[PDB]
Amino acid sequence: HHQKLVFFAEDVGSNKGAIIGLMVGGVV
Amino acid sequence: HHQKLVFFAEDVGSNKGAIIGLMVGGVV
Amino acid sequence: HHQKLVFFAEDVGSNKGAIIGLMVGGVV
Amino acid sequence: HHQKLVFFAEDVGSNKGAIIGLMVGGVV
Amino acid sequence: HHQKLVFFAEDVGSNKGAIIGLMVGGVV
Amino acid sequence: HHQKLVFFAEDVGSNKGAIIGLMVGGVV
Amino acid sequence: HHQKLVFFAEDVGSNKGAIIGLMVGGVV
Amino acid sequence: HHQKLVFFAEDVGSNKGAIIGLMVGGVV
Amino acid sequence: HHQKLVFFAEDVGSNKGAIIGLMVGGVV
Amino acid sequence: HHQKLVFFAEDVGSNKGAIIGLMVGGVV
Amino acid sequence: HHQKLVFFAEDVGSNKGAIIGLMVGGVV
Amino acid sequence: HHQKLVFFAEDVGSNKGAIIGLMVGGVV
Repeated sequence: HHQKLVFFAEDVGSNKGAIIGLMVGGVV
Repeated sequence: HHQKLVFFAEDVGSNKGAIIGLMVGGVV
Repeated sequence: HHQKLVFFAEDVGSNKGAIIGLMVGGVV
Repeated sequence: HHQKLVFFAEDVGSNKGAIIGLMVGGVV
Repeated sequence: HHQKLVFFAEDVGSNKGAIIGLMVGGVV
Repeated sequence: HHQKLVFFAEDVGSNKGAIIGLMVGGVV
Repeated sequence: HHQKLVFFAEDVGSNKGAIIGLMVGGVV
Repeated sequence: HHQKLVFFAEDVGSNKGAIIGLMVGGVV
Repeated sequence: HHQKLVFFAEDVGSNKGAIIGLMVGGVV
Repeated sequence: HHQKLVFFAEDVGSNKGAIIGLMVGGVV
Repeated sequence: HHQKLVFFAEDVGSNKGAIIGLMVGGVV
Repeated sequence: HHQKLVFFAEDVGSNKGAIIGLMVGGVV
């Protein structure tokens, strides 16, 4: 009577990069 | 009576790149 | 009485690239 | 010689709700 | 010599709802 | 010498609802 | 010679809700 | 009494490229 | 010769809610 | 020759709520 | 009467990169 | 009557990189 269950989940809502807000520059 | 279940999920709603908001530049 | 179920899902609503908002430039 | 510039951006790549990965249940 | 510029952007690539991956249930 | 420019953009590539991947159920 | 610039950005890549990974239950 | 079920899903509502909002430039 | 610049940014990559990893329960 | 600059930023990458890792329960 | 269950979850809502708020520069 | 359960979770809401707030520079 063998029985095995496997439940796996990965990479949900993650950020290992860059979320930047505002960038501005130049003579004014 | 062998029995196996496997449930897997991956890459759901994730961002490892860049979400930028505003970019502006130049003489004014 | 062998039995196997496999459920898999991938790449749902994810962004590893760039969602940019506004880009502006040039002399004014 | 009046001059005004306004730059605004909002709601870019954001999640205040729920990104869920896997949901499973029931007798097995 | 009046001058006005206005730049606005909104709701770009955003999710305040639910991105779900897999849903499963029932007797097996 | 009056001058006005207005640039507006809205609702581009956004999801405040539900992107679901797989749904399964029932006796098996 | 009046001059005003205003740059604003808001809600970029944020989550004040719930990102859940795996949910499982039921008799097994 | 062999029995196998396989359920697979992929690439649903995802963006690994760029959703941009507004782009503007040039002398004004 | 009046001159004013204002730069503002808000709510970038923040979580005042709950990021949960795994949830499991039920008789086994 | 009046001149004023204002730079403001708020709520960047913060969590005043709960990031939980694993939750498990039930008879086994 | 063998029985095994395995539940795994990974990379949920994490940031090992850079969430920046405002960036500004240039002569003014 | 062998029985084994394994529950694992990893990388949930963590930041080993840099969350910066405001960056500004240049002659003014």
